[PDB]
Amino acid sequence: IPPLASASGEITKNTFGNIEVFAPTMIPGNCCLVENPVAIKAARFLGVEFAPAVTSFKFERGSTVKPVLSGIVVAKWLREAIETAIDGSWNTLLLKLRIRSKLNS
Amino acid sequence: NLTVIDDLWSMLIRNCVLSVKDLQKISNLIGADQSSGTIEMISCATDGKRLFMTYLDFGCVL
DNA sequence: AACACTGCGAGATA
DNA sequence: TATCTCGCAA
Ligand SMILES: [Ca+2]
Ligand SMILES: [Ca+2]
Repeated sequence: IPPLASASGEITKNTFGNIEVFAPTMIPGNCCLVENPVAIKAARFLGVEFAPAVTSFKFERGSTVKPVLSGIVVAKWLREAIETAIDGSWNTLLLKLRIRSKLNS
Repeated sequence: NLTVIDDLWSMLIRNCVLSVKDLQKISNLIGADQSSGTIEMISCATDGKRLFMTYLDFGCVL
């Protein structure tokens, strides 16, 4: 059982700054895993608290294993924010703009 | 307030009518795999039919 | 079954 | 002499 995310949704991560998530069990109880090529760019764009998810290991040429960062672990209450961020009607697009601005400054 | 609505409507990169390219820019940046033919919201938003969305039409969409 | 990602000198430049 | 490119290393 991994430790829970803080109130602000901060995840506790390993030495490389990632969370290792090889089994559903490994997702914190108050968190969710969002797998998407751009889920990281999204969470960084929202400036919200997340942790990159190492879901497996890619074995590759020369001699070296590589971690597969297939996405993000965020707190549950930020799922739809993230999904909007990765995902983006008129109201949704506008509201995400409104948020992006109340957040940046 | 009107100022708040214009700000919401003035959150692009022109300040002239919301163009198809402008809506595309916003939808592409917030993550949206939307086809060029996936105007939908903006497309339907066009009340007077000039192929763009002016302030009054933006207000009515919101 | 995890290292990082960008600095730094080559030629060339009005 | 100030300015980019751009390969280059890891
Ligand atoms: Ca415009
Ligand atoms: Ca119109």
